[PDB]
Amino acid sequence: QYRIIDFKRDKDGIPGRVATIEYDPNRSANIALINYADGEKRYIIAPKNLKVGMEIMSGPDADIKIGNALPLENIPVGTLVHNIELKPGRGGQLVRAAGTSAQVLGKEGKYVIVRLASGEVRMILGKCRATVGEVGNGGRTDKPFVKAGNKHHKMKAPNVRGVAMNAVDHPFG
Amino acid sequence: MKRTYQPNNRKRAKTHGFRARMKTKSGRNILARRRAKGRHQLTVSD
RNA sequence: GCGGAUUUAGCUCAGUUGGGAGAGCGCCAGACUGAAGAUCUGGAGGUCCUGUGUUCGAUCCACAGAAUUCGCACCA
RNA sequence: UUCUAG
RNA sequence: GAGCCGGUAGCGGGCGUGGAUCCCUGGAUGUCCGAAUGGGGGAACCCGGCCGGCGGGAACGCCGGUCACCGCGCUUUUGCGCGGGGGGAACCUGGGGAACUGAAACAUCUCAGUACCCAGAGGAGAGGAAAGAGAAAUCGACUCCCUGAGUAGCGGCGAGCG
RNA sequence: GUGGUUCGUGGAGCCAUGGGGGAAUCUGGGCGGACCACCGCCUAAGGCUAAGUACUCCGGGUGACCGAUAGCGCACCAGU
RNA sequence: GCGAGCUAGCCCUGGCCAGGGUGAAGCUGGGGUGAGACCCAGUGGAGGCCCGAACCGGUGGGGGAUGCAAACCCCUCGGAU
RNA sequence: GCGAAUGCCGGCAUGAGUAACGAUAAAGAGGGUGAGAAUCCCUCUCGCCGUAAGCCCAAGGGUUCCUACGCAAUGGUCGUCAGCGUAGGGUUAGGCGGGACCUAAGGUGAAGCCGAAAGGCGUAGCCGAAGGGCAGCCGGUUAAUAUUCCGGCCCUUCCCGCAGGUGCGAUGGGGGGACGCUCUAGGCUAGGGGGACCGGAGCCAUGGACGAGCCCGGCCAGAAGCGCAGGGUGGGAGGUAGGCAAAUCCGCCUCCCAACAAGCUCUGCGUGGUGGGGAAGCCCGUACGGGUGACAACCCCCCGAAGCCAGGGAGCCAAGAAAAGCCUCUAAGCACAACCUGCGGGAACCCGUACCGCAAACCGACACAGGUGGGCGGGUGCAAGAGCACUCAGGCGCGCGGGAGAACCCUCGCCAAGGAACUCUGCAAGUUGGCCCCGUAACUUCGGGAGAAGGGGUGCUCCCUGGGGUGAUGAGCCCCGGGGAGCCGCAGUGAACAGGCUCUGGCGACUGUUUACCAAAAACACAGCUCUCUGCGAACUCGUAAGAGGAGGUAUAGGGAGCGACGCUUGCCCGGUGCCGGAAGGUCAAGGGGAGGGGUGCAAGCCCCGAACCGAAGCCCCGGUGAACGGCGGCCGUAACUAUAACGGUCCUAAGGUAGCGAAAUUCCUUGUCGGGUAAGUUCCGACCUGCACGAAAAGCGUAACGACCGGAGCGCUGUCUCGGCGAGGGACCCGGUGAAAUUGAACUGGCCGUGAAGAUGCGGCCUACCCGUGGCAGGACGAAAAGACCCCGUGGAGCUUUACUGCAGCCUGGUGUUGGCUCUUGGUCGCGGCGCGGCUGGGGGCCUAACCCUCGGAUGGGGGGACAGCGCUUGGCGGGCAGUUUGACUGGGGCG
Repeated sequence: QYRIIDFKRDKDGIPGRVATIEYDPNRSANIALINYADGEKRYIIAPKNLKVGMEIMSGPDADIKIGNALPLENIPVGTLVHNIELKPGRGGQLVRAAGTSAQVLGKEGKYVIVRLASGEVRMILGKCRATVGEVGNGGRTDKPFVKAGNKHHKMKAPNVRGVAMNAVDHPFG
Repeated sequence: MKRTYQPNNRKRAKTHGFRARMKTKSGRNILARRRAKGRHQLTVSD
C-alpha cells in the first residue's frame, strides 16, 4: 500500500521471531512482520522460508539458522546469502527478491568473497554483514497479462516506447 | 466549445497577482516598467 | 537516342617501355590396363571484335561503326 | 571407381 | 486688498477691511497597499504579545495607542545605540555580453564592447601627483574641446578598423 | 592560456591577469617596445581628492518650429 | 520578457459509468482407482468481455460555404469498470 | 505642386430596395391600455417540452433584482414590452459556507548547501482545498431577501461564581481519526402505488349510470423516555535484559474472567407540543382573486434505493494520503484552588446573501441550434432502464408578421413491371430490425466463431390447474407457467424507440491510442521476444559546480533498443564499418632532458633556436564480434528425340540464398500462361512460377478470435439505376417593416468572319438591331477568391541527414596542483658487450594516512576508499549530440548528359 519500512538490522541480542506472511507489493520482496523482544517491529526482508511462527534473529555472535544475518567476518564458506551488506553498515547491498543471492564463495582477510548474484564476482570487506537464507520471490517471474496489459494496471509505465517515431526526437534517439 | 477564456478567480488571480510579478525579477521588471512608462493599473488590479 | 566497359586457338580469364604472347579445363598420337575413366608422357593452335588513322612497327596508343552485358531515362 | 539384357 | 465656499453656471445657506478668497514657507494630522518588515496572504485583506482609557459595561466589560522583520557596526556584558536597503525619463562606471548586415559567398573580420540584461556610485560619477611619456638630457596630475591624423599602423594586407 | 592596446599569433612590448614555480629593500627594483652592452627615466605590489566635460524629469528663455490626419501619438472628465 | 483558465503531459485530491447479458478460479455435494488425476452437477460471480443510455467519439453519407458557427446542424457509427 | 503605390486616413456610392431574420416546438380569437399596438396586459381555444425547454448547489458575471416614471439609440420590424433610460429601494446568521484548526502534491522558506551578478536548491515551521474537521430544523412573513426576519422546537464554545469530584498538568508519546476495487446480507425514511376507508367543494347533461361513480387531499418537522434495527471492542495481575531518546503509557511474554455477556457513536415510536391543511370563506378586489376566517381530514395494505445505519460482510490484487478528539505523562505549577462534572448569571466576531445560472446575465467579439461540474429527477405503456410516445408540477411558442402556392435547392413520404444493369464503388437509401420457443455449418489457441445460418411465437375473452414475496394467511400484491376452448382485422414487439446476412481474401492479432478545423489506418501502443550498457555514491537525462532524477531501486533489478500474441522457424558471410579485447611493435602532443649553434658580451654573464633519447590516449597492426551497420556471383558445356537440369567446366568475390513463399500491394514485358467463377472478368481466388527487383529479424510462411481498416463475390431487399411520375412540409415569388456584404479605371457592352501580342461587345467589312424591365438558365465578359503553392531565377530563408567545412558541448587522455608516509624494484644516462660505483632520472608493487571524498549506523567517533580521485590549470582524441556557412556558369525549360 504505497510505502516502505525496514531493511537492515544493527540492533542485536534482540529476539528474532518470524512475524508473519505479509507478502508485500512494492519491491518484489515478500516480507512478514518481524517481532522483536521489546515489541518493536519491522516489515522485514522476504528471504523465503522461516515459517510464520517466526523464530529467529542474528547477532554479533552467530546462528546460521537459515535467514538471519551477521557481518561477513561471522559467516561460513560455501554459503548462500542476501541482505547484501556492501559497505560497512550500508544495510542491504543487493539482492532484492533477487532470490539467487551471493555465496561467500571464499573470503580473504578484511575481505570476504561473494558470487555476484546479478552475474559476476569480487570481494566485500571486514565487519560488513549480510543475512543468509533464500529470497522469497516465488520465481516472481512469468505469469500472463493476457488479453490486456498488466503494464497499465502497472500503475507501472505505459511510459510506452516507440523508436520508429516520426521526427528525430529524444536522447540517443 | 471550450475557447480558452474560462477565467478562474482562484486561477488567473493566483497565477497573476501584484505579488508574484513582484516576487519575480522579471515580473517586477516590466511592472515598474508599465508603471511610469505607461500609467494605467495592472494585472491583479484585474 | 546519352554515359562506362567488353567483343582473343570450342569455353571462363591475365598482360602500362607497345616493339619478341600465356594460365587452368577441351581436342589428336604414345604409355598404364583384359577394358573405358582419373592420372603421369609430348605436341597441334588464334580477325586479341568490322573497317581505318598516328607510328619504323601496336590488337595493348587513338577516332567512327555493328553485335554484347550494365546504368540513365526522373518534376509537373 | 565403373563396365546392360538374353 | 477687499471679495469668496474649488472646474458647476443650479437649488438651500453662509465668512468677511477690532488685515476673508488666495500667493509663501514651516507645521500638526497623514485611513489601507506598496521595500513592508509583527505574523499570514490570491496587494489594498485577515490573524497575534505590552501598555492603555478603564470603556455602554442603564442592574453589564472595547477600541485606541502601541509594539516588535531582516541583513550593518560594535561598550563585547543579557549585546544596548547607529547605517542600509526601495525608487527614479536620460546620463555614469564596473559585472556579463549577440547575430543580422558589410566583406556584393562565408568560417578570419565588421557592425561592438554596440543592443540588451545585471549590480551599484552620484548629482555627476569616470578618473586623478606617475615603476608615466618619449628622446630636443625634452616633458610632467587626472579630465575634457580643438589639433595631431583619417596620418604612424592593424589585416583571408580584402571589407574595414584606425 | 586569454584581455585591452592601432597590433588579427605575428621580429611583437608595456599594463591587466586564468594555472605553476615563488626575488631583491637604494650600487635595490620596472622601464625607453625580441634580446644585450652603455645611457636616460621612474620609484610601484594601500587610500581620499572639489574644479574643467555628459544628461534632461524638472522651471525659464528663444524659434527663416508646427497648426489640428502637422507637432509628443495624446491642446484637455486619453496611455483613457 | 510574456503564457498549461489553448493543449500535451505529469503530481495531489473528489466525483462519475440507467439497465441488461455472458457465465472461468473457487467453494458444496455426488462420481469406477490407493489417495488422486480427472469427470459432472450445484453454487458462484471474474473480464481493459458482450448488447446497449447518459457520457467519451467525432469514420461513412446528408446540409451548410459573405453559414447558427473561423467546425457547427442531420441521418449514421465506435467505446460503454 | 501629385490619378496614380491591391498606399495610408476619412467620408461616399456599388451590388440592391434583390440576400438574410440565428433552429419547420405553429398559432388564433375576445376584451383592456395607449398618440400609435401581428409583436404589451388580462382572458378563452390550440401547439412544444417533461429528463427537459424542472427546480437546486456551485463557477463565472457582478446590480443585471424589485418598484414608479420614459422610449432617443441597443432589441437584426414594430413596440406603450426589456435582462434599455433616469429615480428610489432591496439582499442581517454563535449554530449554512470562508477564516479565527490540519497537512500530501506543490509553493514558500531563519539555518545549510552550490552561481560571474541577477540566482539555484531547501530542513523545520508556515501558505495550500466542496481531501480532514466542526454546534440545528420546519413553517410564516414584503416590490425584492432568507438554514439569517417572525415565531415555535433543538443545541455549542468560552468566561466568572459556587457546588460536588479526582495526582491534574504538554502536545513529546501511544493508539487515533484512515480510506482500493469489483460484489452482496440484514434493517429503515426518500420516493412511488392501489384503496371508495375517512373529510369536503360540486357535478350527472347528452343513449345510458346517481353507482365500491367522477374531482381534490388524507402529510412535514421533534426533548428523550422508549421495544423492531445494527454499527464499531474483549477483562485483571505481574515481568517490562525495556521501547516508541526521559519513568507510570501502548509494544512484546506468562496465569486466571477470556459468549448469543456488559460496553459506547444512526434509523422507527414517536410524541412533548407546534406548524401546516385545501374547496370554501360573512367584512373584501367576488377578481392583475385570492389575501386570509368553517372544518378539514389526518388511515390502511402494496412496491422499494445505483451510495441512510456503518469505520458493514464476502471476494480480489495492480495489495487502498498527512496534522483537531481520546488516554500516558516531563517542564511544571495546581497541588482549599489545577482539570472533570453540576447548577446560576455573563460573552459570541471578521467577509460572504438579490436575480441569471444544460444559460439572451457563463466563456464564443452579437438575444449567435457551440461547450460548461454535482442532486431525486412525476406518471401511464414498453422484459428492464434518466432510451422511447403521450402527458404532472413548473417552463415556453424560438421576436419579424401576411400572402400566393411556379421552376428550383432543402427535409420527408409513395409505386408498378424489372429489380443493380446506375456507377470507380449498392456511396446513399431501402432490407433487417424488440423479447420467448425450436433450430446452428465449415474452423478452434475449444474460450469462440452464434444474435450466426434457418423457422415459429406474440392481441384481446372465458374456463379449470401449479408457484415465490403476502406478520398465520382469509377484498391486498406479485415471477409464472400450464393446457383447453373461443373472438376479431390486411395485419396482434399493432405507434415509438430497435443487426441486413452470407461466401472469400490481404494486413495488423486482439480493448486501444493518435495527426484539435479534411485523413482513427496495414501508423504508434503493445502484453511477448532478443541483443545489451550498469554493482551502485549506479549507467543514461536535465544541471554553470550544488543538485535532483534515478530509487529509499538494488541484476527475477534499473536504463539502450529492432520486432511486436501464439505457432513454426529463423541459415550463409567479420575482406570494409561500428564495437569488444589486445597492447608487444611503428607513430605521434604537451613535457623532461643534453650534444650543438646564435646575438650582444673587454669579461663573468645575459637572452633564444635547440635536438639524441625517454614519453598519453588515439591511429596503424592481431583476434573475437550479426534479434550491430551491412552484404549473401558471372558465363560456357552435358541425359534431356525439345528445356536449366543428375553431372561437368571455369573467371572474379568476403561468402555468392538456404528452409517457407511467389505475377503477392516486392513481377512494368501483361488485360504473363493455365484453371474456376460469368453472357462476356485487364479486379479477384487457385495453380505454374523465365521472382523486370521476396526472404527471416524495419522478421519469414501461416494463424482462431478480433477491425467504423482495404479488396473480392452470393442470397435478401429497395427510384442507386431502366427518364421516373405524384406528394408533403422550407426558402425562392407577390406585401408590409428592416436592410449588408468582396470585385470593380469608365462605360449607353449583339452575332459574324477576319484581325492585333497570335482565343476581342470597343479595330475592318457585314447582318440583324426599337426603350426599359421582373421570374429563370448557365456560356462569354479570359468572370470573383489569392501579387501559383507546380515551375525556374535571388552567390534569398528555415527544418532533418552522412566519410561535406570548421568548431563547441560532453567523454577518454599524458604532465601539474591543495595528492602525505613507508618499503620492494628494474630502465636510461654521462662520469670514474663490462661489472663495481657514482649524480643524474625514468617505469613500477605494496597496508598504511594524517588532505581529499565518501561512510554511517542511533553524537562531532568510529568505518570504508585514499593520494582516488572528485576537482584547476595546459595536452591530445574522439565528437552531426549539437552551432554556424557552403554545395558555380553555361542550359535554344531545371536536372542527367
